[PDB]
Amino acid sequence: SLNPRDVVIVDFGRTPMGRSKGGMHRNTRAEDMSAHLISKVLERNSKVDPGEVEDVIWGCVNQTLEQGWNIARMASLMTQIPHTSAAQTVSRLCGSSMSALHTAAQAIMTGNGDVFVVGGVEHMGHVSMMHGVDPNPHMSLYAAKASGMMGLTAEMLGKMHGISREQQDAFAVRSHQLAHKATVEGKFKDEIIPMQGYDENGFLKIFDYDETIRPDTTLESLAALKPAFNPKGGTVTAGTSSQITDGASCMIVMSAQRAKDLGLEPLAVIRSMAVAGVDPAIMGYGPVPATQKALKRAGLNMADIDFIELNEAFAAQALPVLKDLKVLDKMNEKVNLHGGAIALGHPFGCSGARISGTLLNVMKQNGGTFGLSTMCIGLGQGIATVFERV
Amino acid sequence: SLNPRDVVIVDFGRTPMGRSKGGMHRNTRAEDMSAHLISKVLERNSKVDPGEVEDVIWGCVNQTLEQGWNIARMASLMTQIPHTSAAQTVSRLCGSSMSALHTAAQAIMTGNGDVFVVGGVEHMGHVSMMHGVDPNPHMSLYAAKASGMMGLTAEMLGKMHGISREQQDAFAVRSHQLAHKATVEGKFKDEIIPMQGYDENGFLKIFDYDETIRPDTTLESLAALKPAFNPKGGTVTAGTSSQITDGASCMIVMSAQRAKDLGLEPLAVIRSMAVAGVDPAIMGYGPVPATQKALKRAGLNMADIDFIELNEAFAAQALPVLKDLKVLDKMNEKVNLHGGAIALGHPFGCSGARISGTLLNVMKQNGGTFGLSTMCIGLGQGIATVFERV
Amino acid sequence: MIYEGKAITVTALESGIVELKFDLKGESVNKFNRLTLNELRQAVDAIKADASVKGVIVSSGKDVFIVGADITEFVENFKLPDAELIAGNLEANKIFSDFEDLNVPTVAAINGIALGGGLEMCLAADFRVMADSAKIGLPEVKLGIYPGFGGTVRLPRLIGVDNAVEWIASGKENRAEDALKVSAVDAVVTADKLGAAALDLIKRAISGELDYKAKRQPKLEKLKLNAIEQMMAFETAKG
Ligand SMILES: CC(=O)SCCNC(=O)CCNC(=O)[C@H](O)C(C)(C)COP(=O)(O)OP(=O)(O)OC[C@H]1O[C@@H](n2cnc3c(N)ncnc32)[C@H](O)[C@@H]1OP(=O)(O)O
Ligand SMILES: CC(=O)SCCNC(=O)CCNC(=O)[C@H](O)C(C)(C)COP(=O)(O)OP(=O)(O)OC[C@H]1O[C@@H](n2cnc3c(N)ncnc32)[C@H](O)[C@@H]1OP(=O)(O)O
Repeated sequence: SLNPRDVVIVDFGRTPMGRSKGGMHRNTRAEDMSAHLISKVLERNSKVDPGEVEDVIWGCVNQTLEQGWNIARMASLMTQIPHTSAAQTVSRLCGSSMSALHTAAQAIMTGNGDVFVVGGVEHMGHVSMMHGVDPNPHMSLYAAKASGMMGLTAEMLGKMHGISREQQDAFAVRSHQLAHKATVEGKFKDEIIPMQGYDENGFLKIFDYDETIRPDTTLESLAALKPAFNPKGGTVTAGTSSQITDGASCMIVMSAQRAKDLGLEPLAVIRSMAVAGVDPAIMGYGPVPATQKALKRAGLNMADIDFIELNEAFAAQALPVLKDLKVLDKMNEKVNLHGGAIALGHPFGCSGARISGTLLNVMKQNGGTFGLSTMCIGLGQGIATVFERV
Repeated sequence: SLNPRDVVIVDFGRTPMGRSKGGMHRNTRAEDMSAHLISKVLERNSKVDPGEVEDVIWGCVNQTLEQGWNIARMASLMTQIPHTSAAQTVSRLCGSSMSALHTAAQAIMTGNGDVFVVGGVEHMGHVSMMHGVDPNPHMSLYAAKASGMMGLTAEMLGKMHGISREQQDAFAVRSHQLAHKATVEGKFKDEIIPMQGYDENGFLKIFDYDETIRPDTTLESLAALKPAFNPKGGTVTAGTSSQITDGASCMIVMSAQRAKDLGLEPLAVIRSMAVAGVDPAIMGYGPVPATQKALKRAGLNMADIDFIELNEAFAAQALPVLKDLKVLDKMNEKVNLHGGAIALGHPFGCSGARISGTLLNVMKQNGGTFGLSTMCIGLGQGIATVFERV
Repeated sequence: MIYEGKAITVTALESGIVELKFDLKGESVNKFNRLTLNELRQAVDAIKADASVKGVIVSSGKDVFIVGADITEFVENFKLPDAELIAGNLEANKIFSDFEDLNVPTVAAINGIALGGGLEMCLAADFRVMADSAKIGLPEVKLGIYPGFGGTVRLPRLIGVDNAVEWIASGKENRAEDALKVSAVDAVVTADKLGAAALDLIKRAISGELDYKAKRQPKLEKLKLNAIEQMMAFETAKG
């Protein structure tokens, strides 16, 4: 049974990923990319009324230029969502989108809204991550400036838990492999929303796949790569790290009570939400603290969750997490079965709900029940969520 | 009585406002300004342990440079708040900080945390509002580009409800007057946190007052001013509009049950939270839709609220709201008695909880019970909150 | 007066505040030679006894503030046995440390160039006011060495590990603007107004407006950084 106050996820949608460098989104604004996605996901669910949408909580990080001035509203205005609805842009770096899901879910449980539209976007191609960055000198008085560089925070964990190059590249090939496999075997069809884009020559066509996925990825092809952050002694390379990708992700969320009224079959039900912090120098260890506080608030154990979706930031950060989660030996059985961020890219603002949505599909596609959506966050942070299939 | 699930506001704090142009904060980073405030507010409440702080939800709008990359965490790291705590930066333009309060409050009601530290900051001096703004052409296909200019959206309402110049300037003097009065008579003493700054010559000294307040403001001095947005036919000037000010605002919030455990006397208790949307062209009419949805969610009427705090965006937007709220003839009795945004400035990211915090003091200072903190938001939005003194 | 040497003069002022000016008569600039080190020693022991003192303002009579000691004496000093050398600095740092532990607010008025030991002198004080037309730095590495007068001790704890590592490993000069941003200086003002800038600051420290005891503490205790944060803070710096 489901209490009227519980949270329900109606549908999930995500734009086809694409290389930020001369990719399919080279000429698409992050605003239009979001508004377009939101509008499309609302069409597949003609039962829910755009007017009932209390608030649109979008996820974004580098909020400036295209992504500035509350992009959550700048996008909701170019959709069927009335001007009567609200819109806020939540930012928590990588876990931005996921935090948005929580803000809405919690907004529902407290009787402050019945229907919400959550998601996130991040067009790194236009609004690059290195644009407009003014380091704070005083930050060095309380922490290490180096802790700011995500690449180095991955190196430290790769040395603390002993993760070799032969292991990191092995996890990378797995991501590309499984990602391509799921793609070809049609598994992303229910979530990928056909979107117009441009190819090399500049021709207009619709993409429904993921450019970021490189099938020709092998242990040998990655071994030929050189350390991208630490010259002498580095283990993490551009091949083991996630990719700079333009893309969004939407998700219709509402109360269970309203679900029993609109007669629409759910996709999952949120059970526990959690966020935690760790040392900035080793932010890659954020998932574990978040997962624990999540399972506890759900009265469960790591053994109760059938499928797990861990955002693949770096190969030197994912493995350590899965190892201390006592599920490493269960990787190929319940962890990123359709692919990871290493092959699907990591849009700072979209990744949040992106992996959470994909998780729901992995469960529905394999008769799973409990799912785990966790990810590490820059400057020492972590966030997790547990969805139940019922 | 108070149920353990209700929300409690322990203490409120705010930095001394200051002109963005060659002001007291000309040499203070928005990051350090926040971290310094948060740290100080936690000292006055030595009973609450910084470690128990589940999450720090800060408010910010133009998140770039200094205010970019999740400033909420970038500030929480330079305080007594452990790395174990989380931090997110919520953006909803003007109502950013206020939305932060809701996210935390709702996070408490749902058992997703016991102690939170909310607030917001906006150093318009360094990160000006016109910095890095890339207008979206497609927006004109669904709305009016002019609606983006906050000044013009004020003109429209000034014509729709018939607000003359002689009225707008009258409301402006009132703000400066009451603000200066409350200041001199020591009414902001409990909220203003002494902060180091610099004067004209460049000397280092501590400010405890508000520079933005110009006591020499009269109906004559304002009448000598010329329209700032619409030349022939304009009514709104820089004198009737809010000020470009650097400043932050902090607020310690936790559950009621935890309050009965730490034995600390509350300041107010959140009863209802609400957000709504209006037409971008007339975003100044956002407060009314928000207040209504708030009072109803609290089972109250506009007559039950003893004191009201309406962020004075423009004189041409505040009056219309108070008129349609049926409390215009009750202004001098329960509306911005200590001053408004026209004399205290309007930091896009701080104004949210700033006016709400001031509201709590106005209630405690005059034996009030129910308070109303509402404000209009750009691109057609509104947000309100109702606090109870008990 | 309270004290008077050939390179240092300690003149009394209003409200008990006393000024300690570095003016090496005869020469063009100021530097920590054998004489200055001894005179500063006596100056400190003098202020350490005078009970009418309510504050100390360190100024400069020459154009530049204080530059490195004579390169000639460096070589002469780098020939002595390690044991005798360390004793020379062990007793040297004691002088500055004494001016640091002085139970009274101290501020340095950097009117001009303050290099090597000059900056280290200011680092010993509590507050620091600098002229917009001045420059400060630690060009010790330009000789194959690093700050020997508490430089590698007070700077890292005052402006942060990272920023300190940079200021030291490069030995570059720093403009007024940058000096303030890293908090190596507390305030920048025009040359002419630099005078009252120090006086006004002192009074705002004596009264209690500016807790000087709390501002001096940081460089008398362990770094604020985490153990984990340190591992990265240094290793990355080294690499
Ligand atoms: C905390 C969290 O959740 S996530 C933190 C966020 N971090 C990230 O997203 C990672 C950051 N990474 C980056 O910014 C960039 O990738 C950098 C800076 C590390 C490297 O960028 P660059 O200096 O431009 O090098 P670049 O990325 O172009 O290198 C890629 C090269 O590897 C090759 N390559 C990549 N994958 C493969 C593969 N599977 N097989 C073979 N070759 C490969 C490419 O062909 C390319 O070679 P080319 O340049 O000759 O064409
Ligand atoms: C939706 C919400 O909640 S908030 C909406 C956001 N608000 C806004 O965007 C409006 C904020 N205001 C501003 O950004 C600026 O003041 C503007 C754009 C209106 C005008 O900027 P500028 O072109 O620089 O003119 P400026 O602000 O310097 O003022 C011009 C003159 O008016 C004078 N003036 C301004 N306010 C007052 C006042 N209250 N009393 C007397 N004189 C005043 C100034 O002293 C100045 O005089 P000077 O020329 O002799 O120096």
